[PDB]
Amino acid sequence: IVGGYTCGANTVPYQVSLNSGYHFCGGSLINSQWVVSAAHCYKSGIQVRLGEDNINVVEGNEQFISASKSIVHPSYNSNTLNNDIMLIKLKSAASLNSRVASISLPTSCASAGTQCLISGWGNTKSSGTSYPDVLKCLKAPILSDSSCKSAYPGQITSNMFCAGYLEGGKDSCQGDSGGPVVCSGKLQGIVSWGSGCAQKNKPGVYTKVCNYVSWIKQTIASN
Ligand SMILES: NCc1csc(-c2cccs2)n1
Ligand SMILES: [Ca+2]
Repeated sequence: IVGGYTCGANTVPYQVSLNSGYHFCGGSLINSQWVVSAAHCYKSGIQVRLGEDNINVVEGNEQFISASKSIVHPSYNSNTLNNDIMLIKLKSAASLNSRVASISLPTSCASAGTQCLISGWGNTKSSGTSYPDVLKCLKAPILSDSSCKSAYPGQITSNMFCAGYLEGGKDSCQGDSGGPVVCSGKLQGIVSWGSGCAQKNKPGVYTKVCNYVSWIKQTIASN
């Protein structure tokens, strides 16, 4: 997250870190057994780390649970990033509590102008590189479809929205991918892509979660 703020330990209780020897992506806990992330974060050998604040120090609220199964969306295209969503099932159920909690799925799509919270352990610089230990947060609005398309001609599908600041300075970045965009207590986005971070006229692009609720529910119901 570039241009954000320190969230505070365990104030984003649905935020998980995906670890394969090291943090590599975010995700969002949606029930005691299942995490939402980005399909471009797929790999084998994932350990899900819940209850994290400083991802390099054991602080006492973590739960580490290995994935039993990953399911990439049926229509994911890794060239266009269309349908950039996957589900990850945990080998055992997380203990839910005030610091490890699931986030509700949307019941309708959010509109441009809605305020949201984006969070993650990604890079905090727009030139160069610095990775934080503790979780970073950014409040950002959803941008209109039309400004998102004009920002990225030929690349925004109906399964994507933009959020952030056309002026630049405040955005998600590398290592945030797969993490949450939560608006009014609902998971409306997943950190997906952009062109650099925090550049003028290049806001972040996010997977539009409301399009996937019936796939998420039916997948959980049978897996
Ligand atoms: N600035 C939005 C965004 C989200 S993930 C991402 C990057 C991935 C790799 C380099 S940068 N950028
Ligand atoms: Ca920790």
